[PDB]
Amino acid sequence: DIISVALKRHSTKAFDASKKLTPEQAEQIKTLLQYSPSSQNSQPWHFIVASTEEGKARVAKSAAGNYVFSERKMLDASHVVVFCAKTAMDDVWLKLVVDQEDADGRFATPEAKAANDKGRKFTADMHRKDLHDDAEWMAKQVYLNVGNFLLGVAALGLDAVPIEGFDAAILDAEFGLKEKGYTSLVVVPVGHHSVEDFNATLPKSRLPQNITLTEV
Amino acid sequence: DIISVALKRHSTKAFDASKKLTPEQAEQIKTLLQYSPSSQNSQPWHFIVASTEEGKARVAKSAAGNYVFSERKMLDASHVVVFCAKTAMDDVWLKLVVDQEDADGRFATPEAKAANDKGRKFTADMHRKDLHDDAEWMAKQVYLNVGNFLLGVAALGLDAVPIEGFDAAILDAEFGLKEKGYTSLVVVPVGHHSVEDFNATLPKSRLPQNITLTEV
Ligand SMILES: Cc1cc2nc3c(=O)[nH]c(=O)nc-3n(C[C@H](O)[C@H](O)[C@H](O)COP(=O)(O)O)c2cc1C
Ligand SMILES: Cc1cc2nc3c(=O)[nH]c(=O)nc-3n(C[C@H](O)[C@H](O)[C@H](O)COP(=O)(O)O)c2cc1C
Repeated sequence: DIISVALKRHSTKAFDASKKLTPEQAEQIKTLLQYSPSSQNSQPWHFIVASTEEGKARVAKSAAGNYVFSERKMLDASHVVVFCAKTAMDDVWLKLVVDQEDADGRFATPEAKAANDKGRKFTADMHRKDLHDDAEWMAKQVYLNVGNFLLGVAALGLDAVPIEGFDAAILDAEFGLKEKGYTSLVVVPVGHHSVEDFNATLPKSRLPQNITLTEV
Repeated sequence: DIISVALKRHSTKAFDASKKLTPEQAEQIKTLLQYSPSSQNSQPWHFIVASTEEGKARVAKSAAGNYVFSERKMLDASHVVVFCAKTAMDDVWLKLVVDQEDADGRFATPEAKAANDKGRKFTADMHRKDLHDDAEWMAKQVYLNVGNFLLGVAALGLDAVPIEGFDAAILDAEFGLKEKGYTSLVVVPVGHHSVEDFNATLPKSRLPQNITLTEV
């Protein structure tokens, strides 16, 4: 029951480092990252999946200064996903996407492929050339991916925590992201919570719908 | 299982106007909106859930003329959700959130409540004063909610499509959002697809993980 999943999931504050994802689960989480929807299927993202001691430690360099409380979550979880956005939308990426759709069998005719490409270029250009908000627009798609991911990992019976509390400059530098064309946005440790996870037992809290939700 | 859901769900291109959500389903989609996570539990959002014909017509006004194909989808779906972000994170809202957390029993002591409020204020202030990205930060939380929602509604057996193809200035004006401190970001019609939904039977397409995903 997905509503049950949504109501029971929580942000894990402490992970049991001994409780790893199964091999299948580790593939499932990668599938969830890949299959998120995004505007124009633009998929403007890269993921770093850290599963080794060394790899997790590299990500954990970002939990410095104001962000030290994030460090243990990054080290102790089984798998840690760094969600990254492209820093600019380029035509090469646009072509990549449409060619992949063609390879996958989405276009019956050259005309259909060309109309798809034109539409995607129009939208991408509106953001980059006119609104000058392509970096934000791409970042929004990445956050959508995060939302899909958190629900999906809960539905697999896995714990996770989304983290904005990290130093993206440190994380980008550690992985050479800027030169590759990406920037780190959200870190999501995934695994199984320990008995020290005080948030596992605390009540969920949300604003009432009478504040947030209008029916018409 | 949730991976089946992720692999089978799609953006619906055409809705069967006769197929309405059940009352239970209409409550469930509200539950999904409310229970999404967000940075600091800041919940910087408002939802407009249009289920009457008049209501849906008000939302569909935003697509008139320039977003014709969008317009039809918003009219035909059972329930149409407008995802809105706050335009500023005011201290009233910060207090609302922490007081709600208190009401729900998340704090053992006044000290714990005060530390929570201080933390949230610090984050909000960093975005507003230093990063100059508070509107974007809130908008990102709203996109995360959308991601959660799309997977959740698919897992309920419902069809949907996320839509950026609408005129947010028009939608904002129609509902007086600017003065209320909100702006429209994404519209999500929800219901059941019709036989005209050509996308229901097309293969999904995503870039290969060898492009988008690095393991370490
Ligand atoms: C984008 C995002 C960033 C977050 N950053 C952090 C963080 O740095 N550290 C942390 O412990 N919790 C973090 N949280 C967890 C939130 O506090 C949490 O989602 C919210 O209080 C709702 O509780 P729940 O996730 O248990 O439903 C983050 C949440 C989101 C969605
Ligand atoms: C934020 C967002 C905005 C979108 N806007 C539109 C839109 O205005 N019209 C439309 O037909 N599809 C829209 N799409 C659907 C995407 O094209 C679709 O998600 C993508 O091609 C992946 O296909 P799937 O959703 O079937 O998995 C949007 C998707 C997202 C995530």
